[PDB]
Amino acid sequence: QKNQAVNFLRMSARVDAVAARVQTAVTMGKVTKSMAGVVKSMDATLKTMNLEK
Amino acid sequence: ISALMDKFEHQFETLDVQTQQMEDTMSSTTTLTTPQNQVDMLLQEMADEAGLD
Repeated sequence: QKNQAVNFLRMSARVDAVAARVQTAVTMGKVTKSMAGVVKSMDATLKTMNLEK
Repeated sequence: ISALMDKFEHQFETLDVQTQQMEDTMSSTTTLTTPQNQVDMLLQEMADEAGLD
């Protein structure tokens, strides 16, 4: 029982780590998409709003 | 009947050898998780102080 406790708990560690980096990957994804969004909408609204007018 | 009974002895005898075999491979597969040394020191640990509480 005790050595199993060690083994499992170790798996918990490493799997948790990958879980963290995947988390970062997803949130990074959201930020990227949304940012693309603002760059575009702002761009097509920068074409008819171009500074001279 | 008597025949059925010696047949009985032989039968569950084979049960016991099946048991023994099974538990040999079954206990030699997971055996990394139960060292002999560790168990020795444990059993000793609870030997010397066994009834002292």
